[PDB]
Amino acid sequence: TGRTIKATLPYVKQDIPIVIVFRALGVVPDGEILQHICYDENDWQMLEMLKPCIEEGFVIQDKEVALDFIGRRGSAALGIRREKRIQYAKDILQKELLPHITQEEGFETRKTFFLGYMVNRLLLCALERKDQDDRDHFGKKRLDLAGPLLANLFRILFRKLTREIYRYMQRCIETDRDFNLNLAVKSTTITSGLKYSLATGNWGE
Amino acid sequence: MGVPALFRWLSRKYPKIISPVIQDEDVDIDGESRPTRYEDPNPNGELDNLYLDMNGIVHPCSHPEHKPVPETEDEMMLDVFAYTENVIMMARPRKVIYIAVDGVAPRAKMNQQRSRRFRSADSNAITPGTPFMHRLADSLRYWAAYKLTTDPGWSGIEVIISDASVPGQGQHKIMSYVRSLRSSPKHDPNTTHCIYGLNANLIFLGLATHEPHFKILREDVFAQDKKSYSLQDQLRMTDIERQELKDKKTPFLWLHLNILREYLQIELNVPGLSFPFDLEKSIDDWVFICFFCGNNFLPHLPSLDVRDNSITTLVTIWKQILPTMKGYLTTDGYLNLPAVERLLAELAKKEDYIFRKRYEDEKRSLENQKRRKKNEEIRLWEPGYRKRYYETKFHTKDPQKVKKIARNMVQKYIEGVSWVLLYYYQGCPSWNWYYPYHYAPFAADFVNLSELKIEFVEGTPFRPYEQLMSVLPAASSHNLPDVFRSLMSDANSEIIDFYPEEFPLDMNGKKVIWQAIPLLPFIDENRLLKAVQSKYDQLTEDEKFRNTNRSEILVLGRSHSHYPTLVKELYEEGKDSYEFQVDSSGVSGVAIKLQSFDRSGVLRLPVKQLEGYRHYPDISNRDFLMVEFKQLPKSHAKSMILSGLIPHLRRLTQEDKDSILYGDFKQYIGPHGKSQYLPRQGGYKAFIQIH
Amino acid sequence: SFRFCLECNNMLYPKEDKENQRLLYSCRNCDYTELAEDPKVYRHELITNIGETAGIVDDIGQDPTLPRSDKECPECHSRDCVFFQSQQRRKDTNMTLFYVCLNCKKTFRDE
Amino acid sequence: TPALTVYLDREIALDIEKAKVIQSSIEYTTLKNVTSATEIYYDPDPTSTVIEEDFDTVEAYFSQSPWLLRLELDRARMLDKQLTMNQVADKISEVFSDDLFVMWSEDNADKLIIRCRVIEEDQMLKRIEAHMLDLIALRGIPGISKVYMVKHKVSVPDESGEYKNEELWALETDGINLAEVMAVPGVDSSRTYSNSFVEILSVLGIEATRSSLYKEILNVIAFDGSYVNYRHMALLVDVMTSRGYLMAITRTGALMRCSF
Amino acid sequence: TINQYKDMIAFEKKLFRTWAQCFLLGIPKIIYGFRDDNCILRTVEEFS
Amino acid sequence: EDNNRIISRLWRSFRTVKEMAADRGYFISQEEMDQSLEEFRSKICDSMGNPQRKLMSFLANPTPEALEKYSDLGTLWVEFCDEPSVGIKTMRNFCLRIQEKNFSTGIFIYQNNITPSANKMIPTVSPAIIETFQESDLVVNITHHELVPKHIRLSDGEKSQLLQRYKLKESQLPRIQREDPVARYLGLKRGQVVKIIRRSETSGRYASYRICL
Amino acid sequence: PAQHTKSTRIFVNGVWTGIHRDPSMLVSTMRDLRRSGAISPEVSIIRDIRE
Ligand SMILES: [Zn+2]
Ligand SMILES: [Zn+2]
Repeated sequence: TGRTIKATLPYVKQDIPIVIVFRALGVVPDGEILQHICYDENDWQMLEMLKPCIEEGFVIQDKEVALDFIGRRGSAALGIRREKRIQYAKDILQKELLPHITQEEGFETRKTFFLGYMVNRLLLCALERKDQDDRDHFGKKRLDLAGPLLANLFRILFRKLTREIYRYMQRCIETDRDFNLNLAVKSTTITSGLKYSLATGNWGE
Repeated sequence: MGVPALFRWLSRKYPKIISPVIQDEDVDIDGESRPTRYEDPNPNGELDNLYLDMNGIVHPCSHPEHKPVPETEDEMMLDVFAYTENVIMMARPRKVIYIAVDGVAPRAKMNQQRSRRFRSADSNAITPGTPFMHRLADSLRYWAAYKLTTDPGWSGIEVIISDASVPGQGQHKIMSYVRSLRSSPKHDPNTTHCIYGLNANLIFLGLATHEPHFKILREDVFAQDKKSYSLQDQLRMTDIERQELKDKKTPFLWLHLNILREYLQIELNVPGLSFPFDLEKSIDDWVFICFFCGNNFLPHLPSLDVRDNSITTLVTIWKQILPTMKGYLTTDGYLNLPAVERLLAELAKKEDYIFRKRYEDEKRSLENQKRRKKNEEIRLWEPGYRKRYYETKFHTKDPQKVKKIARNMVQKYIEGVSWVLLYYYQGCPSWNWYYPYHYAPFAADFVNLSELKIEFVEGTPFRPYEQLMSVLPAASSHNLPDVFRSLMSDANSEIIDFYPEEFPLDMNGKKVIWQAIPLLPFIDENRLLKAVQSKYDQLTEDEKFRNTNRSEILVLGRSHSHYPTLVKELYEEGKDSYEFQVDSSGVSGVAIKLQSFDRSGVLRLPVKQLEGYRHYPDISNRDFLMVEFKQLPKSHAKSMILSGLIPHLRRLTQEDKDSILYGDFKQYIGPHGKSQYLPRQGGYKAFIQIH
Repeated sequence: SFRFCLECNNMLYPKEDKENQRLLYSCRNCDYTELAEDPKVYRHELITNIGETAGIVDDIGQDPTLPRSDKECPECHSRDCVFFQSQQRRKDTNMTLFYVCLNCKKTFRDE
Repeated sequence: TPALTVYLDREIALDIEKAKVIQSSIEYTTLKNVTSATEIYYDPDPTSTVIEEDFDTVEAYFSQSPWLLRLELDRARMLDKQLTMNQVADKISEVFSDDLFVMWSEDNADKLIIRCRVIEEDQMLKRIEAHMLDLIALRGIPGISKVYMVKHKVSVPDESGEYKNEELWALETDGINLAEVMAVPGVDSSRTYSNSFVEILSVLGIEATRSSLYKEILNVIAFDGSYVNYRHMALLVDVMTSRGYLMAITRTGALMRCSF
Repeated sequence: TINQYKDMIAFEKKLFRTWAQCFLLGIPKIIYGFRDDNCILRTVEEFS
Repeated sequence: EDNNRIISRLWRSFRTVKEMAADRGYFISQEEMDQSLEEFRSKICDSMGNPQRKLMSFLANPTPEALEKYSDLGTLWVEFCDEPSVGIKTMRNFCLRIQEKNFSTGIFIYQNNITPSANKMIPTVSPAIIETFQESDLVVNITHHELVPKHIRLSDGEKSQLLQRYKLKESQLPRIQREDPVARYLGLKRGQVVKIIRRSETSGRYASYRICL
Repeated sequence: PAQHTKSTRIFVNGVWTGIHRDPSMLVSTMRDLRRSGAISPEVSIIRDIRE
């Protein structure tokens, strides 16, 4: 029956309709949503393509109820209730939801525009106006060399060293003695991790 | 009086509580169509406790669609026996079969059933104190003994009989027994229960018990395609169509109250509360609201209507007003006066809007029937309706008298609602209190609730013959004793005014005489008791025995584990009384050795056996045992879940939860999982399960 | 097609008023309702052809990958134009070409 | 690739006109295969209409819910099925009796128009339109998407007892419905063959299933020109059909019990 | 509360001590209440 | 029109039923076998052309040769239900008739479907055997198909001789299901064995045997 | 979007950053800057004119 469009986001248990997340980002009216998706009012076919999505996404009206709706399915525990479930949903929308476009407030318009662009591209592909993307296209592929791999491994090892030195400082403050910071850190962590990963080829701890 | 619309309301609001009850056909194993042995596993989930309401079984006028018509009481007894084996076969309990019979209930329930019997009036032979119940008790006793002695699977079954002599309302005895079990610290909190009843009110009764592992068996009302054609032409069909009342296995339904508990947890969690939201207390308040909307005790409120979704109206009202409260409306059997005062005040503000809406709804309905096919004139839509109503009902023109009567209405109504709440949560608090008026007041009258005082008088259960003559009308004097007949129908009696042949009928703006107002004078206890005690001395010994209340009976099998211990104590050490507490069967109470019971005697069927009805052979008393039973002493029982309560598996999956907020399957019955808590957030189990 | 709400900026849906026996457009995000001037409610045709030229741009002339023909342009009579097949990727799309002139900046067919 | 091979009668196989008639009569055709345009209009007046093009038509017909469902067909595809629009309207009426009032234009109309009314109703009208488009079947055996004519060369003895080649006509149909095809008059029900041996067993029997499966395996083996002795394939098909039903070629002791 | 691998390690180090304490006196069951950095009760778990 | 097609299909079903009865060892007159479509229409269809399903009901008796070969071949009755959707009074009358005049096997033919009540009621006509057939399934005689070799039901003595010759148990023979269309056509029973003569490209003729499940 | 029916969207490293009116001079200048060495030679500049 209805040809609905849904979004799969991290840290949720099931898909969410596009109108729901659009309301969650902070655009309530349908006209603004259509203006974000569509770019030509004469394209009535694409306009009615998403009409089922418009009509099914009606029980959600404003931003707060959308945030409650998305936080309801956001896995985690139960009993959080609205007063902080809305905060958790806002955090899920801010970080881990398109982190590359932005990670700070005041740039949600960019996120809405990119989401509209993605939905428009999907609709153009579905309306047979553009060929589906070829996943064999070598121009849309990358080769990780020693640089990025060593960078990721060093990031992991350095956060491990940071946690270890934080624990050592917390333990040493209780004794209240002047630490030299030279015997505090264990240089064997980074060296051992890098040596093991390079020797065995199993990338990771 | 009870409404299946409440069942309709639950179906149209919470449809996931319904299951169609797998009919226990004979099991075909390796080509053998074995009749379902009672020891065979139940394909409908095992049940621990099964409480029977005999008012739903032995009561022919409740099911007059077919033609039982037993000319002899033998046919009645045998048919009731067969129905009992059918229901216990399809339910298959394992621990306790509480056979509960109606007795003498408190005074307000006496008024309710007095109205019921007056409008109802052998169909009328089902009433405690009559010889019909006298034979019924003995017949049930013999049937229980026969089943315990004969069925190999009934070794661990103990049958507790509360005959018509024992006072108490039918389901009230189950409630008292449940509270008595709760009062024992050794009670098992996971003991699943089930009550075979027809009244929808039992739903809330389950919520009264605060035992989530509770279910109700009912007849499938939605699926009767009733026919009354010739008795021989049903031979045409064998599978699709049969005689739906005599030759077809009647379908049933199961109402699981744990799913309803999960629901009421969902939609009653209102946002922005000054105090933490408790699902227990909120459920108690919801049951309170359901009782306020209408019950067999209190009269009909002139603003709340069940089929007009007044339950939903009050749920919404609670939703708006709870954020402004500092506490719940009621707590563990007692009322919080300010909270209920504020809620009634909010409904008073909404009263004018509700009355106007009812006026337009009535006019639109009348317009609809126009195209589809004591002088009234109150004009509730017009202003001044309260004054005209009070002038019509009371014929008193004094505004001060009306105001004082309204204040007394408020105080008596608060006392009665508290009485009903304590009656359903803490056992009977008063056997003598009754509501002293025929009508319910307006919510606008509920002001200054903290000033009013609450009091009760416990008293004693009424005499069976006194109660019979207080409940039997002049048209059914056959069951009433001939000695008191002169006190009931003779015009020279000092209490003849209590039983007028013709009484005023108050329609109260209703639509069907089923829910009309039977305006009748209230019974004066003093002169009535004096008159009945004047002629009480002329009764015979059998009549006096039938006018004497007694204690509970427990019947136990010879092969049962608790039988040798009871023998070794009572019949060897000579101890007159013994204390149970918890046992292997879950029963608890005081055991008295029965002297009337003969150890070497033989128990014979009190029913003339009829051929083709599985002739009952006589069985000696050597093969079972019977004791006098009492419960633990009455105590103040809290309304909260017990420790170690294991929840079931959640039936809802993110669909009903969203829909309610925004406008076989037998695995959801038992205690799924072993932990009484559930993992969440950052626990060890939660973190292991999530990743 | 369809209209938007004048103050709600919301989606309008058709409905009937029987006191007047008429068709109107209404928004239940609001209470506004306006006179519908067309009894048409829905269109669906199984045979579709639109999407032939698709997104042609005035900058298509400087595309180096497109082949350049020598066809005589109709109105400006130029002898320099590019050509390309239909942009619709439907399975039964015709192979007839569209010719865009580099002088007058317009497209024409091969008829 | 479900497929049916249909052999025509002796006199039909030598003629192309009767064979084309049979092919037209067997090809499945539903409402969607002929309908072109579907519309929903607001038509409050029962006697008259809002649409100008249907004015005289209602005057030709008459002489409720106001929502009207309008159906327009394609003339070429309409005539290509050798049907009449009148019997199409009759079928549309009889599938839903008189609860859905239906009227049809004249056969000579420039536009083939069918108007339906029922006696909020947008959603039910849409679902009824979908049901009409997806269920209303006009002509043909269900499950037959396409039929192809094929010329077959068969060796037949002459009056002198000499074998000679002869060219006849037959049909190859996408989709499998063996019983209905065999029941069609003008079709040689004693020689109809299918490449789906499961429904061959469900229709013909176990022995015919063995024969058909041997034919299929022989075709697969001999497509490239390789030769395999008949006895091996006969043994394989006998193993596969020995139990009275098809058996797919696909996947106790205490010492082994303790060894596990 | 638990949010990382070191959290399981510390929790099972505490679990060993509490299990030893219950095993000494023969306590058949153990119950934990989980608190965050704000001393707010988060979860309650039971073990044998 | 459609009425002519319906009458033709009904006549084809009647011819297939007669062929099955003849193949089951019963005696059918040559005139009954050679009843043309026009004669069937004249003797069955009325002025408006509707058929009379009660008229095609008939009684058949085994031939003396078949009775000698198969001693268990009793009387056979064939009835066609008038109603498209069968009313259960039809086979109620069927059952009481079979009981009252003691027919061995009765074959009931329905048009669209039979309610499961009658389906599980018809086995209670012991010792008589009742078999059901859909009228649609009887349009085409599948026994005349090229891919279907001839099946001949073996007598008890022939079956015993076969088992002795091959030194077999009853379970070691190739099996055929009771719901197999050929088995339904022949009216097989459990334990009975059919001989199949089959064209073979290595020996010309081949003989096989299949025992009903 | 109503007035910008002819504007060309600009993507940097896979994220939409803005729109431009005349892209021919923009791409010419960017290509000239990359060729002159002002921009890193490995920076990919692509102008897909179809959309
Ligand atoms: Zn609006
Ligand atoms: Zn030009």
